[PDB]
Amino acid sequence: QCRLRPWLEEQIQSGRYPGVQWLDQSARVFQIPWKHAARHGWNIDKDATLFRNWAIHTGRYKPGIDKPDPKTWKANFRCALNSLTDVKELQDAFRVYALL
DNA sequence: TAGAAAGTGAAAGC
DNA sequence: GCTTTCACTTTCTA
Repeated sequence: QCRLRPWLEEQIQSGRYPGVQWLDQSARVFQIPWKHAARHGWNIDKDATLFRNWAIHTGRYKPGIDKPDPKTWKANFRCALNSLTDVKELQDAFRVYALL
């Protein structure tokens, strides 16, 4: 309910993170936007929200008290996601995963 | 074109 | 149940 997989599965379905969405509802496949922060269009508030929320959710980021750290948010999220043994990255700017 | 700023997996950490 | 660190590897933009 508050672990990465149920939390992510929930974030996906919310449809509030633009770009985060299902590609197959029944094999449990979804994509996460993965824009490079060094890119021209990139901006903290539209490309790092999902990563940021994961930090808020796990207490790693407290808004107002901490200085933003999207690099860390991105890397923390990617290592927590990769640590899950019941999620797979389909190595086919996005990343595509399957909930097993 | 280039180095700085991102980004990365994997082992070590709590 | 993931987070941090580490020793490198990438993506940029101009």
